[PDB]
Amino acid sequence: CNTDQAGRPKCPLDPYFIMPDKCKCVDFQTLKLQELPDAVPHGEMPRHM
Amino acid sequence: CNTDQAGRPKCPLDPYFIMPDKCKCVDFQTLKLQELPDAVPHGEMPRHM
Amino acid sequence: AGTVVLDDVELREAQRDYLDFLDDEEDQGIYQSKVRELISDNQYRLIVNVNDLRRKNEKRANRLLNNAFEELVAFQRALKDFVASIDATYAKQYEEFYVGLEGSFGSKHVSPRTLTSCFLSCVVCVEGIVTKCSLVRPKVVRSVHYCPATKKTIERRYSDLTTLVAFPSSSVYPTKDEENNPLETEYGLSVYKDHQTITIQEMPEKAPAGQLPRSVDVILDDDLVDKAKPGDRVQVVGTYRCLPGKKGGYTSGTFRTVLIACNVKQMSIAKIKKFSKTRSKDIFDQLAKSLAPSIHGHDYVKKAILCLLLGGVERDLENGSHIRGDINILLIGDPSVAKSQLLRYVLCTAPRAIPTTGRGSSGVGLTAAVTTDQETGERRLEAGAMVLADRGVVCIDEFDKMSDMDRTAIHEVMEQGRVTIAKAGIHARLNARCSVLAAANPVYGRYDQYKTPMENIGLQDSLLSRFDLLFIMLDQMDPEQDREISDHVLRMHRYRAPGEQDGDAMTQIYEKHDNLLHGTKKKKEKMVSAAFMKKYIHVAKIIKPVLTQESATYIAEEYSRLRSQDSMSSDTARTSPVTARTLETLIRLATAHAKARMSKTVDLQDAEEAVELVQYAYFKK
Amino acid sequence: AGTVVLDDVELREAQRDYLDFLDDEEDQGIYQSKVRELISDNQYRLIVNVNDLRRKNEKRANRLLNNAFEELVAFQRALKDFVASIDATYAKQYEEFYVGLEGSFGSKHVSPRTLTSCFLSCVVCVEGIVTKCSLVRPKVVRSVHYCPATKKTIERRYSDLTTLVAFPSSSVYPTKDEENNPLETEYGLSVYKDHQTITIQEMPEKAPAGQLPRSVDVILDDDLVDKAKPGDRVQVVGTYRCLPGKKGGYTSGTFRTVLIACNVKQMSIAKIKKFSKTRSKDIFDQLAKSLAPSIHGHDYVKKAILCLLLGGVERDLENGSHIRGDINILLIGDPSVAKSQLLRYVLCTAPRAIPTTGRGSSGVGLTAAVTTDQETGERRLEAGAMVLADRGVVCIDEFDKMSDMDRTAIHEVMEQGRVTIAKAGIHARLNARCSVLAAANPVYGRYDQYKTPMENIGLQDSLLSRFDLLFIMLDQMDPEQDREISDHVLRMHRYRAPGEQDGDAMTQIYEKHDNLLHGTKKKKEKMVSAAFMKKYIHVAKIIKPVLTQESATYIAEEYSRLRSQDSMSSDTARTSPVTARTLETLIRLATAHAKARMSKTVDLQDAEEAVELVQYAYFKK
DNA sequence: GCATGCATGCGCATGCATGCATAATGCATGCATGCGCATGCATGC
DNA sequence: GCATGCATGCGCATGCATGCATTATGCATGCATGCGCATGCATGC
Ligand SMILES: Nc1ncnc2c1ncn2[C@@H]1O[C@H](COP(=O)(O)OP(=O)(O)O)[C@@H](O)[C@H]1O
Ligand SMILES: Nc1ncnc2c1ncn2[C@@H]1O[C@H](COP(=O)(O)OP(=O)(O)O)[C@@H](O)[C@H]1O
Ligand SMILES: [Mg+2]
Ligand SMILES: [Mg+2]
Repeated sequence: CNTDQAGRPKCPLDPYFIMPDKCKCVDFQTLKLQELPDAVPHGEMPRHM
Repeated sequence: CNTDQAGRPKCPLDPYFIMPDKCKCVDFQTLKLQELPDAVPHGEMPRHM
Repeated sequence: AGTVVLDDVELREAQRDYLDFLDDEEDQGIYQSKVRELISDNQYRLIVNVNDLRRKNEKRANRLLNNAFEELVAFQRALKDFVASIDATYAKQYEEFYVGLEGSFGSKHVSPRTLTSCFLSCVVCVEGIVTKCSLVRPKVVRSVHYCPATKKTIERRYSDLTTLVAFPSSSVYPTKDEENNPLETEYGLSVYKDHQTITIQEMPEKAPAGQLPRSVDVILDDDLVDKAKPGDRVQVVGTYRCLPGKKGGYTSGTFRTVLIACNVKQMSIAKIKKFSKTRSKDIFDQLAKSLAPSIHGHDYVKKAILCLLLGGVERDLENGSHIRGDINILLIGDPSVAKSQLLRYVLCTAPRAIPTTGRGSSGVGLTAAVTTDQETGERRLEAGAMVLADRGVVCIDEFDKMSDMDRTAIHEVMEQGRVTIAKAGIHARLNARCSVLAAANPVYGRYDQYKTPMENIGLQDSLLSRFDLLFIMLDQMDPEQDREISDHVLRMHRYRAPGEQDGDAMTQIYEKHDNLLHGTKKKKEKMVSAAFMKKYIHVAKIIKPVLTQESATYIAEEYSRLRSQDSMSSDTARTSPVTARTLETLIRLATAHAKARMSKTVDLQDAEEAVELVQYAYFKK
Repeated sequence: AGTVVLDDVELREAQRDYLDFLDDEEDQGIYQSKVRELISDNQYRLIVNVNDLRRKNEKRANRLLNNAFEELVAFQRALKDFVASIDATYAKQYEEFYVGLEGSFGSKHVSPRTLTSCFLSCVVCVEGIVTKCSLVRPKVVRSVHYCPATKKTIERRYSDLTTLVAFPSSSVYPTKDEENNPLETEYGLSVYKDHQTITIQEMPEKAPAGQLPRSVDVILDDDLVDKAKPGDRVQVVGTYRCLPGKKGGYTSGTFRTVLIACNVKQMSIAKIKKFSKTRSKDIFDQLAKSLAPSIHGHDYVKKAILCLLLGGVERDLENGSHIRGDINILLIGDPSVAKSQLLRYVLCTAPRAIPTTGRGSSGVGLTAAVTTDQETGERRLEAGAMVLADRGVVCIDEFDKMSDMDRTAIHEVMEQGRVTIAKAGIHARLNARCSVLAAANPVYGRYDQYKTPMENIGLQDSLLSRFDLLFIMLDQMDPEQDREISDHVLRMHRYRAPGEQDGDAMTQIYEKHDNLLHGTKKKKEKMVSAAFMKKYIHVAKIIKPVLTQESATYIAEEYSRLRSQDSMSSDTARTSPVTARTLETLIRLATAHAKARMSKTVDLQDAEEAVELVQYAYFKK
């Protein structure tokens, strides 16, 4: 805890909590992509990303 | 802190404070004692306790 | 914490604005009577139209839609103030009251697929179906303890979701005294509130074809615990918030989003008395005639459908015996006689109507099933189509294609109206009182005139006895009848909705006369409006008639006459056998006709109409 | 913290007991008028006799003496309740009121040497002297802040010694808003209370000879800030508690014990009117005669001592000029003429009396001194004997042994009544208005009759002019006078206190007649009781007489007559020179006599008495 | 009616995000008091 | 009056009880889903 406190007693260890109602949020998505069948080498399993 | 707390969050490190109004007290004194002048060896400084 | 706030312009002004909003003294507002109704009914929440608020105060509506929590707190404070004002005694029972929301939200009307982070911390509306529900669980709010060693009682207050973020100092259950004397919990004096969690999915009818569905999770508080069930179509209005994860050092930065419900909705006198008392017989006459202008002729089928809509009377006795009161009909006809149109119209008009074709649903999906819950290992019951349609209508198109086992299963519903279910570990008797419509094609594609109806129908006598009525429809190619049919069809085709420009792409008791939908000749008569028809049908269904002594002997003598005429009917064949169920059918149709005209007792005319229907349906040339 | 208490038998019963204790309706109690006086005087604490409580309710007194804090809390709650009951408006000003204690504590009456851990957490009484004091400092109780960015004001409450143990969560000063907007402290709206610390030592008179002293530390709260000063003898009643050390891991197990004060004490009409109005001259006649039965004869010295007790009148003018009003006397006599007995009696009777012999106190310890405080580096003033005795009496035995410089220092006090002090960094004028008694032996051991008094006294004319009166006492060995002296001395010796068995080891205006202390002949007259004498002396000292025109010319003419008779007095020598101070002395003695008999103006008889005194004292055969 | 197909159904393994448990030592500061110094006061002769 | 004694007084060093400052990593648990198995239902011929 980064507060100047002289004479006062001090904060304990690991005193921080995340406030959810005071945060900025954005959309998030994950996709799975496969190699084109037109370009997959003969006799080889397709790769993913 | 020796309390069983499951589901509850836990106490921080070094959480204990001494309660002064709930203690038993007794009298205390310190004394200084010197060797008897009747038995101090000749030419020697007296010892203390 | 000794920190307090002395002044806050925004909160005080918002509270004042809501105080002026809910006054209803110099205005035509109704909320005062709403509050009085709430006091009368011991309920503790209010529903307020959003559009009304926007009309009265647009800025407050904008702020409430954009910012939810603080404005909702101000609403609740204002409710507490006015409940105290009107009756301070009642406000003592409950800690704080709550606010519901209603009206057209407009842009915020959002599908489960289109909910995004842009709507976070705002009030949103969502339409979906319910898929998962959980058991009701209590939650502690105020705890009370007693110390036998020192004869002292203490109380602790809990507030977890009242504040946005909670700390380890709170939510601690006390067990020991200041001098380590044990404390005894006293569950009677504590306070608990119920809690439930449900899941909502986007309806398959609305989701894009071929794509996986998306769902939202909802928390139901103490009041709204029992308002939802799985497999139900609902609309939920509430806040959309983030979920605080428990304490940790390293965070990935992804929250969980949960919708906290505030409103849950299941989507759905003088005139009646005068009309009934004046018309009597003309009531059912016009109702049969004005059943569906889109369908031509077939007065008997319209009468039978009306009898289904009104129905019989359920009766119970001392010994626990049950007597059926529902009616059942089967229609068989040539193609293009508009059987499916009739089924669709009954689906639209009836309150609880479910369509289930022949092979669309199997025997398991019709009645019910038992499934072993993997989460707990217990056995649970899942209701089928017929159990959901309690005191309702099930429509079965292409009834002939249904398998034998499904019909044997339907026997239990058709005879007694109950379903018995059993598997080792659980057994139950579920209620399934229902009425059935069915349409089946003839076996030869087209109905053969020369052959007797038994060969054409191809159904056993037991199943035929299960049904109350059988009807046969034919497409006779009379030139004048064809002319009438063509006139009617093309009149309906050329019609256009009023108020719509030509060439564009895409309540009074009696309906206003129309030049095309009715015709010039029909000016001497009128048709009944749909809304009044539904209201009258509901009122008639409520009414409970009684059978008279005059008609009982008459009906019994006619039943004996029919069972003797069994030998007299030599020129024509019989569609259905005459069993003991025929007498109950007679009484049921008599009571349905007595329901049609609001009265107190069953008369002879209803018996005569029932007997005419029976004579027409049971024999054919 | 949401923890609350619902029932507590002991606390509720104790509060009820105090409620019944402070009712005073069916009893002769006075506390109601005490509360009304407190409301009138705007004070906010009460003092209650412990013996009274024990008489009314012994169990409550026992519990209060054995357990202090909880019982004191109950007292304060009961005071709040009754102050609200009598006048709820006044109780709004102050948060909580306080209780003082008074009466004979008995066993708990404890010296600073005999305070032990056995009396911890109890209420104790202690008698001591004050040695160290600290500056008054404010302490925050309620804090108020304002945010210019958001135009919102907040308030925080502090409670440190209200609770036994404090935690780091409290006692935190807020400086930033929830969104880091700076806050501006507003000192006007906050609440502060004063705080002081003092130290008390066991009095050297009570401590065992040759042993080091022991001391206690006391904390003075907001009300009792200015009630104590260094060098003062006080009695303190209060709680004896331990001091909580600040947080740490390893503790030695030794607490600090501090006494928290609750009460601090500085240890110390018709009859008067009738007696004065009836007696007039007989007032001072009897007061002079009944000054001290233990001392035989010497009417003039008794009159002079009475004049000191009554004193003159202090006067001030427009230009800021000051005129002295005190009297000063010097007695010179042979050994065993009871000068020291007179000094001791004046010490006992006078309210503010301090004895300071010749070489017992030096010039620095008489007036004042300046010391550099090592703690701060500033300069502080320490008052001497004469500054402490403001408007009081200083007795100087063996006045002849005093050094010259001390007498030059005493000049400033004797002339103007003020002390001027200066050292680089500080300078002050302290008030030292005072009266002096002095007794000095003759230079030759015994007063020589033939030599003039100037040779015997051996003092300069300036110092003699500083004194108002000079008296010479002799031991004449007349057989009848010796017989009278022996009679008086042996009568006093044989006397025994009534109520004490013989052989054992060790208010009416007029005193009851005694066979031995007064004698058979003195039955026709009586002596005045000491208590009434003190009351009358105080009342007379209050009264402010005025000089009349009749006596001013008379006194001036007699002063001129004396200064001319300076040539006429050929048969006798003069003890003291006649200067301008003699006229002021005449007026002062006249005003003192006018004080003796309660009136409004100075008359001729007082002037005549003053002149008789002057004539007797100023010349001798 | 008997022979066959088969959509439903159940129990135990691993993989992966969140969540849970642990836990004295060294260095700094103010109070008490010795030791050298110069001023100044008081006391003799 | 001048020569001497001396109780008071002040500033900077050390010794000793209290008091102050510091501070991520490793291991465990429940949710999702594959793989082998036996029962049972439904569908032909
Ligand atoms: N009596 C009638 N009145 C109006 N339209 C009719 C009538 N009979 C048949 N039709 C028309 O013929 C079509 C029959 O279709 P449908 O109801 O599916 O026949 P079915 O149910 O016998 O297969 C309908 O679109 C309807 O418009
Ligand atoms: N006038 C008197 N009356 C009574 N007692 C006297 C008188 N004069 C002297 N004494 C006695 O003589 C003693 C004188 O002692 P003290 O007062 O010390 O004398 P001084 O003060 O003169 O030295 C006292 O104890 C007192 O009892
Ligand atoms: Mg059809
Ligand atoms: Mg004496």
